This record gives sequence, C-alpha cells and structure tokens, in this order.
Amino acid sequence: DALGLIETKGLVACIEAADAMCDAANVELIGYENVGSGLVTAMVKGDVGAVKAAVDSGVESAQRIGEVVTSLVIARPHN
Amino acid sequence: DALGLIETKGLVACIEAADAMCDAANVELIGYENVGSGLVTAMVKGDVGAVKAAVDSGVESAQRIGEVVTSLVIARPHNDI
Amino acid sequence: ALGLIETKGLVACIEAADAMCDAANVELIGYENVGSGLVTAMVKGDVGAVKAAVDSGVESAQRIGEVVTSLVIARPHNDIN
Amino acid sequence: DALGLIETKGLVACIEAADAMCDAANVELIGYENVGSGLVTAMVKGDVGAVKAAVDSGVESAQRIGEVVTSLVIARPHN
Amino acid sequence: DALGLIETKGLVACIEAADAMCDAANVELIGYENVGSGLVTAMVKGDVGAVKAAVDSGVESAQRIGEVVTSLVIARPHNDINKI
Amino acid sequence: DALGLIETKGLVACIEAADAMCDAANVELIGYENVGSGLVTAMVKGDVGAVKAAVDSGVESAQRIGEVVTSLVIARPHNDI
Repeated sequence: DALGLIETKGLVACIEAADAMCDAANVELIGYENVGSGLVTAMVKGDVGAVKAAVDSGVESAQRIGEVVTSLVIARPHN
Repeated sequence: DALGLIETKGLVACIEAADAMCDAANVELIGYENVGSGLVTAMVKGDVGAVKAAVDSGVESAQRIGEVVTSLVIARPHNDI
Repeated sequence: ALGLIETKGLVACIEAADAMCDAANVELIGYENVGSGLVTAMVKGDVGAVKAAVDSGVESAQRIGEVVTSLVIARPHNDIN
Repeated sequence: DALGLIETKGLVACIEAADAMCDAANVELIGYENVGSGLVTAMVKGDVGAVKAAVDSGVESAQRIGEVVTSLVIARPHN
Repeated sequence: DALGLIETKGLVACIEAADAMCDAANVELIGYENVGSGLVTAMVKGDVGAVKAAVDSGVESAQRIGEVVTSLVIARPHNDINKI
Repeated sequence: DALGLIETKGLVACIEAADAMCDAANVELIGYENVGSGLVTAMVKGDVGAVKAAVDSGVESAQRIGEVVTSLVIARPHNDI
C-alpha cells in the first residue's frame, strides 16, 4: 500500500511527527531512519487516503516544535 | 508510562539536561540518542507529572550552558514508538 | 550498467529511486548512506534504460530536495564491490 | 564526586584540554567521548574545588590551539 | 607495494574515482574510508607505476562529476601505515 | 615520552602527515583517531626532540596536499592521557 514520509531536523521533531501520524489515521509506523547531519525520517504505510491524512497531521504537529525538512506520500510505491 | 525528551546542540548540554532531569523528579534515564549535526537527545520515563517536572528542570538548566533545540513530553506514547 | 543518484536527505533519495524505477526497466539494487545527510540510490540495467532512469530520477528528486550528484557507469569494473 | 567536562571542536584541542586539566589539580581523567560532527568531550572527576580549577585551566589552554564549544562542572552528579 | 588514495566529497564521485582507477591500471582496490563531513577515500595498491597511472585517471574522471578533495601516491609506505 | 599530534581535514592529508612524521625522526606511530566532520588525528610518541622534528615535517608535507587544522607536541604527557 501507500508510503508516507516525514523528514525533520532532529530526533524529537521526528518522534512528534510519528506520534501525530499514528494518532491521525489508520497507518502503521514502519520505522525511523537517520542519514546524519540531523536528518531523521519517519515512515508509515497504509491506504493512500489514510497516509495523506497522517502526513498532513504529522507535518503540522512537528512544525510546532522543530523543522520539517521534507514530506512525501507515494500512493503506489514499487517494492 | 510517560516519555520525556530534551534535544541539545552538543554532548555537554545534553549531560546537564539529563542530570537535571534525574535530580528534579522520580524519572528513569532510558539513555541518549545522537542524530548528527551535534544533535543529542536525552530520554526519561515515569509518571506524566514526574516527567513534566523533569523536562522543565532539564531545559532550564541546559539552557544556562548550551543550546536546547527542542523538548517534548508524551503522556501516553504510541505502542509503535 | 549502474545508475546512481546521491541526494541530501533520505526522502529526496526515496523519490529519486521511485522515479528511476517508474521511468525504465531498471532494478533498484539499494541505498547507501555515508553520513552528513548524503544518501545514494543505485539501479542496474541496460545503459539506455539506466540513462533514462537517472534523468527521470534527478528531475523528480530536485522537485522536493537537493540532488548532489548523478552518474551512469555503462560497464562497471568488477572490483567496484 | 564532581564531574568536569570540556567539549571541543576537534580531538587535538580536547587532548590539550585534558592534559591541562590533569596538570592543574588533583583530578582523574575518566575518558573522552565523541558524538560526531567533531565534538569531543574530556571528562574528569574529583572534589568540586579541584574540578573547578581543572576545568578553568583546561579551557584556557585548549582555547590557545582550538575551539572550546562548552565546559561544565557538576558538583554532585546523579548516580 | 605502493598505495594510491583519492578523497572526494560524496560517495558517487568516490565510486567514479575507484572505477576509473581499476580500469586504468593493474591495481587492486583495497577499499574505502569515510571520516565525516562527506569525505570519502578510495584506496588502491600495486606497483608505483600502476598506482600513479590509476590515481591520475581516477582524479580526471571523478572531477568531471564531483569534487576531488585530495589525491596521493605513497611509493613505499612506512611499515606502521600497513596496519590501516 | 613525548606525544606528537597532527589533525587534518580528511584522511589522505593525515596519512601523508603520519608518513612524513615517521620518515623525519625516530618516533613510533601510535595510531589515528577520527572524531567526525572530516577531522583526523595522527599520533606519534618518542623523545621530545624527535617528536618536535616529526611534527614539523609532518605539518609541512601534509599542508602540500590538504588542510592541517591543528598540531601539538606535549613534552611530558600525564599518564592518564
């Protein structure tokens, strides 16, 4: 199904984005990824509609406490 | 129970934030996390009241010696976190 | 043939990899991360398919993030690891 | 026992800070810690008075050859 | 045996430098080191003549796609270096 | 015994500094240390005279190919160092 991503500067903003994503819609948190330079990504999976709602909520909440670098929804991601 | 987080620029400010958190309330220091660009986070667990008091004290103390980037208290963290 | 796109940040890299796979008959080998936010996506296929994939991946990744470098190696040396 | 910390940009400035700390007062060098991004911390232990003297001397000496990012004395660290 | 080194800003320029080095002469790719701030080094070994040719080719090719920070050939590395 | 240190931006400049240090005087290469952000330190030990000569030569040679960030000679390091 669809993939939702939120990349923030700092771990705390990422945890807030992931918490908000799970509370907003029927999505499953796959995990976190850290590529250095403070860039932390939270990844969720679910139906396109749930993932779009999750990413929107996650971005809004994370922005309140930290910097959201990028966000993306891939409706039909290749394996 | 509740999760308390303080993210600082540099290790020394993080150690001060963690020391202040443990001294302020009945919370347990889970550990540290470092995501690069000098961003270091200290994490504690306990009842929401103890965690709120710990985070408040940790932020105030760490700010005196370094930069606090972010702080957060999650009363009931999601199972997936 | 090997196709490479290095970005600043993971999300731009995932977008570059998604665009590469959708543009031509190439296989995503994987990702590589050397820190400092530098993330590379690697694809394999015929030189024509890989050139088309890299072009499309760069164009789409640039719309959401910074593409640091891109490269097509038509015939990689065995020692390339 | 009090904890003395000096965080520098670079390892050489940190080694100079640690050498100066040990020569200034009756403190023991516990070790060095590195969190990446060139941030290196030297940690000493001893009585609060010895640790304050050590940190002051370590900062002054390290600044002559490199950048001191932060310094701290914790008179009674949590166990 | 001589040691050849090329340090680039980023992994992709480094891959290009290492690919070019192996294609240019009879050298063996030992591997790579990464020390942060995006600095990636590719290391080769062989006779001094093969290593000089490999490094020259690797630098020329890598520069076309990225930044080459430094390059070096050590004709007879010190015994203490051989540990790394 | 004296301690000699050279910290460079990049591994290659550090290897050149270490090679030059060993060739300049009767010093022993203890090893290398990397604290991130491209900062790499080469450490030698020997008599104060040999270490001063080694560091001088290492700095001059390393500067030709890269950036020397710092250099230091400690004539009498504390045992704890």
